[PDB]
Amino acid sequence: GSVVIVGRINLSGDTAYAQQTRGEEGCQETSQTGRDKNQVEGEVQIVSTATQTFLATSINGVLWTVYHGAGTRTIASPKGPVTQMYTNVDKDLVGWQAPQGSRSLTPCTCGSSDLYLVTRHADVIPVRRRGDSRGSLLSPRPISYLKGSAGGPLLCPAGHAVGIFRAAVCTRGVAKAVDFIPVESLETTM
Ligand SMILES: CCc1nc2ccc(OC)cc2nc1O[C@@H]1C[C@@H](C(=O)N[C@]2(C(=O)NS(=O)(=O)C3CC3)C[C@H]2CC)N(C(=O)[C@@H](NC(=O)OC(C)(C)C)C(C)(C)C)C1
Ligand SMILES: [Zn+2]
Repeated sequence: GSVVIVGRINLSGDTAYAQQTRGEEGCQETSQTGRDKNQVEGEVQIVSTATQTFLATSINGVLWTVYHGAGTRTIASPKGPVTQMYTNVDKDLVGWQAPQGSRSLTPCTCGSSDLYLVTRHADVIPVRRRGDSRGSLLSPRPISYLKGSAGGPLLCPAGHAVGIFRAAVCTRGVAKAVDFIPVESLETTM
């Protein structure tokens, strides 16, 4: 089936919170047909397949997510399934054209290393950048807390996109750091 948008992380106000826009039955139906007529809003979408759920983030007019979540699948849209515009298994990255109604993040040009990871539960987690594709959690969390947030963004203090969350760096079940696709690699892929 297609990947289906089932909610979003609302970042528009003073408070970050998840919203569900489609339940599991409707999601299952929409995945089979590839036809999704629901209104899309925001920069960070919660998405699902038949078997998994994760995030997808709009940057530069593309809705980006991880290959390990989406594989080569289409995404459901008001006019039927939409094929990926980008697929890179080596970077664990896919992208589709961004849905009408979505808002896109701007790629960061700040050169700053104080970042913020947004999870599928609308937790905003500070992250110190530690390399091109790594950042440390200021406060370590069990894996559980981050599971299902691949595809979500790392943002700079100004709200620009710095990367897409890919993997957790763990020791005995605790995530001390994160691995992400840097926005420059998105821009190159482009
Ligand atoms: C580089 C990662 C990767 N690349 C892939 C490329 C292609 C591919 O093709 C099949 C598979 C890949 N798998 C991948 O990793 C897989 C997928 C990915 C994962 O689960 N991603 C998350 C997460 O939340 N995932 S998620 O729950 O949302 C899942 C629904 C998407 C964000 C994590 C939250 C806990 N993985 C790790 O994070 C592992 N850690 C990892 O390998 O650490 C390294 C890279 C530092 C060694 C865990 C599970 C031990 C924590 C293993
Ligand atoms: Zn920035």
